[PDB]
Amino acid sequence: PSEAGHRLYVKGRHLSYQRGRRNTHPKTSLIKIEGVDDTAAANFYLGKRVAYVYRAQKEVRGTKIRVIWGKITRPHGNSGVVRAKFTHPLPARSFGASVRIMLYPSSI
Amino acid sequence: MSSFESVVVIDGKGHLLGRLASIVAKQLLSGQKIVVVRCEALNISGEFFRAKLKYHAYLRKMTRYNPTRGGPFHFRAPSRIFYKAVRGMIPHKTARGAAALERLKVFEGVPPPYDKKKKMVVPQALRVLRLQPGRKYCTVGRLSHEVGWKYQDVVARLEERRKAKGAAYYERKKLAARQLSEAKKAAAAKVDPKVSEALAAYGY
Amino acid sequence: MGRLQEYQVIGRHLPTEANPNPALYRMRIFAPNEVVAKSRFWYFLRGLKKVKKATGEIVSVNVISEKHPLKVKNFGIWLRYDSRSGTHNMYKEYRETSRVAAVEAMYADMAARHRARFRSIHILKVVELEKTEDVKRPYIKQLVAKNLSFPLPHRVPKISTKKIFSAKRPSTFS
Amino acid sequence: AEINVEATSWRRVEVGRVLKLENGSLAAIVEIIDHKRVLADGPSSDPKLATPRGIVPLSRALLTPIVIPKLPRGARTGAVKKAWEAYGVDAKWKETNWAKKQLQQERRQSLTDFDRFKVMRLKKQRRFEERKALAKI
Amino acid sequence: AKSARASRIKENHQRFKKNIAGPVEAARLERLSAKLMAIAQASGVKSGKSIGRKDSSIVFPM
Amino acid sequence: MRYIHSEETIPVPENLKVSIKSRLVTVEGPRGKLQKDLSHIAVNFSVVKKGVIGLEIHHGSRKDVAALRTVRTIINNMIIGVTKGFKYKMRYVYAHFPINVNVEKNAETGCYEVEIRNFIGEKIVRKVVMAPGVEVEISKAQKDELILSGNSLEAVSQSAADIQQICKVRNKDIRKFLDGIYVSEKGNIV
Amino acid sequence: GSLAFLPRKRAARHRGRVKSFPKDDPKKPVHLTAAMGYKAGMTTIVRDLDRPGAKAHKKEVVEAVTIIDCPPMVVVGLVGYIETPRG
Amino acid sequence: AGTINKPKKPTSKRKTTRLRAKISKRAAEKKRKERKLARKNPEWRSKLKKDPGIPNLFPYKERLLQQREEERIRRKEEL
RNA sequence: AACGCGACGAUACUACCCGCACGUUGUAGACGUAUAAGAAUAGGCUCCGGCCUCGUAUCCUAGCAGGCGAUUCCUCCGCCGGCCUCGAAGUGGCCGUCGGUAAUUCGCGUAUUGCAAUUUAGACACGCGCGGGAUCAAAUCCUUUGCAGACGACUUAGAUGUG
Repeated sequence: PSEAGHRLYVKGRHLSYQRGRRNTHPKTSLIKIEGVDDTAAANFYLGKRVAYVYRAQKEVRGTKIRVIWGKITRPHGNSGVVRAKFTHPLPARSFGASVRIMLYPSSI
Repeated sequence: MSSFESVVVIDGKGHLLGRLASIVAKQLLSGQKIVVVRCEALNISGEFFRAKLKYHAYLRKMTRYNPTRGGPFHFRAPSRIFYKAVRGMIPHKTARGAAALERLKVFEGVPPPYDKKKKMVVPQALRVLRLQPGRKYCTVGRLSHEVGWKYQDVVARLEERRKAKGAAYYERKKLAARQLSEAKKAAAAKVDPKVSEALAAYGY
Repeated sequence: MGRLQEYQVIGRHLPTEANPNPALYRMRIFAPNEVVAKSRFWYFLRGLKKVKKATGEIVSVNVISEKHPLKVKNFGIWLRYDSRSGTHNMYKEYRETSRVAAVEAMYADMAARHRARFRSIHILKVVELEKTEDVKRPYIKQLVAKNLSFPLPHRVPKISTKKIFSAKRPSTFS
Repeated sequence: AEINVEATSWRRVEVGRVLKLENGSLAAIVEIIDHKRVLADGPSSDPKLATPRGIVPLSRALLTPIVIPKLPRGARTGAVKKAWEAYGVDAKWKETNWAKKQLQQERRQSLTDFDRFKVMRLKKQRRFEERKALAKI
Repeated sequence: AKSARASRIKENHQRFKKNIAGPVEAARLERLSAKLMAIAQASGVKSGKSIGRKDSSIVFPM
Repeated sequence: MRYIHSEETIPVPENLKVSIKSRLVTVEGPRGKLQKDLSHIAVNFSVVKKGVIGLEIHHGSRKDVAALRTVRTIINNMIIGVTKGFKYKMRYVYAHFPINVNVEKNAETGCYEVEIRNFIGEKIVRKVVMAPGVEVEISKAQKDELILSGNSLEAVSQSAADIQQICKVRNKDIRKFLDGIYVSEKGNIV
Repeated sequence: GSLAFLPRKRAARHRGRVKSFPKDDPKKPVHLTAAMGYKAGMTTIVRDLDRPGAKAHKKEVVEAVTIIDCPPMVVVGLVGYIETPRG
Repeated sequence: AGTINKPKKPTSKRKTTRLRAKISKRAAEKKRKERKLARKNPEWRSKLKKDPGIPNLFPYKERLLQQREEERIRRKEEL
């Protein structure tokens, strides 16, 4: 009985698109990494895989879970928020929804 | 340090109403569920009659043709005063804004589900850390009682029952801590020599 | 205001056939950089004297550094500022470590207390009070008291602004 | 006449009071500039506890329970260093609770992945004896 | 004239309620309660003395 | 101007016991015990010598320093109350209708009650309930005199004011109608 | 008209609810508060008035009274309420 | 006054843009009239202005006045 | 409040309750979703020794996604009962039975998913199935009533009866 965890990823939250006062740009998203509070801490996560895991209705090829893959591109602001670019823009209904930030490609 | 939790139960005592609401609103839009307890113990800066003057001016604003529908529904409970502040801080006329409000819960006192949970505090909204020592402040419970809130005494009695049970729990709590220290002392002389400095060298 | 250094600016009128070897005036100017230091030289000279930039020449710009930037000193500043009523004399005292520190505090203090701007203030004299008994202002006089020692009641702790939620109520005693 | 007062016992900023900065370094107050700033100097031989002579704001500092007894006002680096070594500020600071907590933090940060596994295994063995003792009482 | 919610009228009514109306209504209540008294008098888990459980929400579903 | 230090002193006599918590002051004396909460004022309390209480404030303004003067006299008044006490003497005067004053002590709530009758011939009975710890007696030394004494100056003075206000003439001439109950002398019991 | 009775709609029920029982303190003896009856009609009475200070004092007055038929009520249950922050 | 219990109509601080242009035109018009009136200037203007001099609370007024006095004398004898 | 809530009565099928078997079922979004004193902030906590900037803390945390057999251990976890306790929008404690259980140390097994591809794994609700227990209901139309009424609505009465 291991009674332990299996988490190899850092938790994140999809806050919003890259936006101005009025105009929003779905191509780039903003992610809040848990425990990341400054730009120095965010620099560790640039270039890391980020996957949005959600559930669907129809089983396509053995699962109902679909994944959208992206990367952490650059830090946003001064509060540890990062910018992410995915294969497709996130559904925009996933504002405030969990994302997975993987530890690869690693350089440590 | 930006941790994510199932629900953060905030002890509303000693908090400035607006500053707590702004922080609560940002967390709700980010996707975090918030429960605020003891809204009657919240604080509003400035003198009391200024808070009373604002609410009476709020009572002025009423729809002329039909007060039943459309008009500003004035809520006298302390939690709904806090909820009004949070609602004005959230785009409640959107689907995203309504979903954010579903992550919020406000109460008078500490209902029995939450009287056994850990109440967090928001330092940025704490009155003792924010207000200049000479300035005046007022309590939301006092303003609510003066505008029509009917349940000030009932909430007060339930707090007395709640804190009496807390006294018994703390007496039990101190007994366990005393027993833990004694057990720790007895084991420390029997566990091992070699293990001891290994923990100490590692900081544990 | 900003970050300032004392500047020794020596300038002269351009030598003509009738007047070779001109007067070589000098001023001490508090400016953020050398570009501003020369501008204030010609602005002040245009008022005082009849020498303009076109017929002028900057001989030298030098930085005056404080001799002892580790000794606590009391400074007295005699300044004139103009308001909606007119131009007023005021004498004020600043306890600092350098003259530039004293002048920077003066600009902040005049802006806070009288809404006076940089373009409105003329610094007529900054002097180190060589000894106590030269301190006239009670706020400086209390700092030069014998055996000064005070507590720091109601000290608000520094909590990271990104640490939204705290488990314990903070204390304001140390 | 009986008077019993329990109000507060603060630590006073005064000449000779050594204060702790955020860097973990120490500095003794040499002169009080105003109610918000002081002039300090840390002559400790330890590079971690050393502080260059200069102005330190009191918001950025913390008052330690150590006071050099008769430090002269305006004393320069040579005079302050003589009092620092004579009083033994480094030895007294190392015995303080603040330094012990800071040392504990430093050891825990330097832990590697293998050390965390060892800490967990060694703590469980310690916990096993603690649980047996608590069972008796 | 003095309104029905005048402070002075309330004070006078309070004295009347305490010094005249009170004793009369107290005597009436004693007689009425006596008549209703006459009519009426005419293991914890297994016994119910231990009050146990019979047979939208307030918390978020975990 | 943010004065760095300002302090005051309250000497205590030998027969007192000043127990002061955070800012709750309790003074026990031969006459009794007084208590008062002054947590609304930022003040640091201390013992400077054997029998003098020191109160100081650090980094305050003129408003904050001046507040120490009020605290000094308030605690001093509680010291006087437990040692010497306070006494207020009232005289009631009339032209034609003699004022009837009745003083009784009731068991419930333990407070003295002063009942006034025949004020300018009025049929209303005016009842004033004294503050707790305030004793009222009719002196058999002067005619139409009411003695009001206790341990708290505020309770004694306020209760004397309550009697004066209730017996106030209305819709008449102040220059012609002189009836009423007035405070005559103020001082200490001892 | 009066705006205190403004929603001049039909009553939601034919019976009518008390909406307020007198305030309770434990010192008085145990008693009931309300009862039901059926309206029968009106009739005229003659009363020997004993109103000190009235013009009809020590005189006979004719008044209109209403009769309510009141068969005894049967107690068939018991209900308990608790105080909440919501009433 | 019973303002707390029964407050009256608020005084709006929301600026209407009609006033703002009207408020800016008057500021421009008033500034022009000052410049025109200062041009007519039937009033005497002098060269040397009333210098208030060194403040009395300046601790070194002795040395500065002695400095100024000897500055005048040395310049006078040199010229 | 016709999209606020509570208590109670009777609920025919459907499936009302219980157990487990899954769902190519829905979820503004599990992945250790761990952590109850009260009160003051010009003071407080204590085991009465002392302690308090600091939750960068405490607990839990190893094993084919966590096997099998030992060595060794009375530590922790879970289900059922019995006694009680929890009502502000209702639960936890104690005892007993049974089941599991690295605190120490081993033996056997892991390969091949081929150099990464959400590590499809939680909770609630809903539905489909068995096998055990349980129940045999109402409302409306209709006729009637006038305490009601523009029409609906409403107060009534229609099963043997004071109809």
